[PDB]
Amino acid sequence: KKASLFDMFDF
Amino acid sequence: MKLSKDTIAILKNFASINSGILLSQGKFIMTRAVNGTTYAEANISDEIDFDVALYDLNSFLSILSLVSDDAEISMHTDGNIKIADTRSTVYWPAADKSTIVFPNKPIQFPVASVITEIKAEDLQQLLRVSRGLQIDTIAITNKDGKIVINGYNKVEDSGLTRPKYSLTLTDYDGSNNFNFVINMANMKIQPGNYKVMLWGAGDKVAAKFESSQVSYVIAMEADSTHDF
Amino acid sequence: MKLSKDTIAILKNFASINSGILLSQGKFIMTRAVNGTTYAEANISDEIDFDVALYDLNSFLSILSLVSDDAEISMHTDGNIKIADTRSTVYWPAADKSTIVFPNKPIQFPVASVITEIKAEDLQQLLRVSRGLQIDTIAITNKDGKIVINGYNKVEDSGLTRPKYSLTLTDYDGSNNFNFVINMANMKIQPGNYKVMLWGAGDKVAAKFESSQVSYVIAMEADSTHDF
Amino acid sequence: MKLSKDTIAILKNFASINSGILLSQGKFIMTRAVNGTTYAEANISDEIDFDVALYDLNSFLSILSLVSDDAEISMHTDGNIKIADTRSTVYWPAADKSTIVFPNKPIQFPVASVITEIKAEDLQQLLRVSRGLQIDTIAITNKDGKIVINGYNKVEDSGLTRPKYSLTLTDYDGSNNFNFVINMANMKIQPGNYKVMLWGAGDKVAAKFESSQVSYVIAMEADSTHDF
Repeated sequence: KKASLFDMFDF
Repeated sequence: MKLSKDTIAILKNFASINSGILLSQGKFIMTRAVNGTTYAEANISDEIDFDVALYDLNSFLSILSLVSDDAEISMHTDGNIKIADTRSTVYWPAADKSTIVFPNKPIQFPVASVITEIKAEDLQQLLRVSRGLQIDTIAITNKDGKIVINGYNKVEDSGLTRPKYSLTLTDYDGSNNFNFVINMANMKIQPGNYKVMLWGAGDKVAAKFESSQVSYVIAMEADSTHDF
Repeated sequence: MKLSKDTIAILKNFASINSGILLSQGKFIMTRAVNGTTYAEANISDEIDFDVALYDLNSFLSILSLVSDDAEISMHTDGNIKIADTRSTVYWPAADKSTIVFPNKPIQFPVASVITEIKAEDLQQLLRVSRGLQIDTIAITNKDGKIVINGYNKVEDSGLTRPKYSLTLTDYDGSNNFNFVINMANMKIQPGNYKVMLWGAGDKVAAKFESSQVSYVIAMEADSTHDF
Repeated sequence: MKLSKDTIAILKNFASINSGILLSQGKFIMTRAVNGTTYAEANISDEIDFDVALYDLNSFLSILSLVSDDAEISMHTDGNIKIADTRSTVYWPAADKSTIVFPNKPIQFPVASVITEIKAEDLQQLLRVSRGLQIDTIAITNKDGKIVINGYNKVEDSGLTRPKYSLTLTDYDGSNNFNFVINMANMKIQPGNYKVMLWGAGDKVAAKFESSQVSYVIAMEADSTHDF
């Protein structure tokens, strides 16, 4: 549930 | 290398998203919070002529205020940082990349599902308030042809059903429905007018705030809902 | 309704005597400390158009500076407070009277036993200097054809015989004698020139500070002595 | 007796060198650090008309700011201090000499070894940066025909070999070689332009900073080196 950019983006 | 007030400002902001940062040759800077929620990037006027990592970005910037405005910043014979003033020299430690967190490549935001905007003044009121009313979450949504932001306190109102604040943005000529939830803790945006781009694809939700200076990319909460 | 800076200011002082308050329809406001040693009442220019009780008065007033100066305050459909702004809406919790302490009726100060005055600048100094000299109680007594204030630190001078500070007020010729003790902690008086009315009647001693804006009624300690 | 904004300012400074102080009838004030580290003296324009000792020189100085600017300071009938004007009076304890440490006679700096100077602007940066760089030990030395000051964090740098800050001073057209080490903790100098006299004779090393206002005499550390 943790909102985390690493769940959508490559950086 | 030189750093102007403007550059020093945007960096000071970046300091609040991440205490450290890694400067790379060019006129581009970026960063990302350790918790991996916020991403920040901006194009600056000053050219960075050497690659270096800072462990304490905020403290460094404060030391800059203690020296001339044209002070030259450079890599010193020992590997650390040399801030050349008029009659003096200040030295600062160059961090070891392993002691800070940083992005390897920038973020490529996808084409937005919805596009709106928020003016400097509204943004400021939103932030100021939120701290007063203890607003830990906000939800951007479409209501009667318009985009509005509803602020809640998820701790007591887990259903984001009872709004404590409510700001009306732009018109929405689309035909979808969505309730994008953003945790206020991640709203470390510097003041200014921003173009707002919300994106939705299954469980994947993310917002992008973009001004003429900086751009922020924020992961949105699981509470979100949309039919894109 | 609406609330000008002036109104807001007094309520902010009021907020320091009691964290909460009950607003009643009219152009009159009042508050009283939780321990009942201090009461304050004032007539405001702004007209209150509905009865509401606030739990955190100071936090509420703060929320107002974040909105329009003409912003409209009203009773919302859900029973809470709605602050209507230009492009936004701020909501605030209406408290349940039982969670706050308020007066049922205002105080009717008996006729003054002795009457004196203190100028905005002497009161300011008396407050600043008291915090300095560890003063926690004072005594207003007659002495050499004058009414004077003696500052004492009841901690080490519980008899109040070693004054650390002394301020001469007004001339006096009356045939009475008195040493009215007031607990400095109850002196939450906002700046200004006040007409002081002291009153004694047996074991009942009370002081009232009046200005063109507010009025404070204060209970005096039992140490007090008078032949009225 | 009356003390001006400028005299009070010097005394506020001396207050940092020693919490207490002994005032002597004249226009000359001086203080010693309890542990003989730092010594300071200055001539003021205000005339002290009675000898008195103060235990808490700083708090006394705050108290003065709450009173009329002309208010007279005098020896009260009980042996204590009395600060009054036409309206109020402030009393303050007169100290007993055995409770405070003070110089019995002033220090004389008969001879010097090297003479330089430091401008107000430069001094201020030396302290500000020292605060930000955790510099606790500076060292004054000749270098390429110039007197320079290197700031060091003795704790993380036992032998003072990796300067954190460095300031240039006047040209050194001399023969001798020297590295006078001063403990930053002893540089409680007020802002201004100072003339610097450094003296070396065997293991005896001391420095003297003098401005048009005040004059300090400091003891230098055993790490110092010179061939005078």
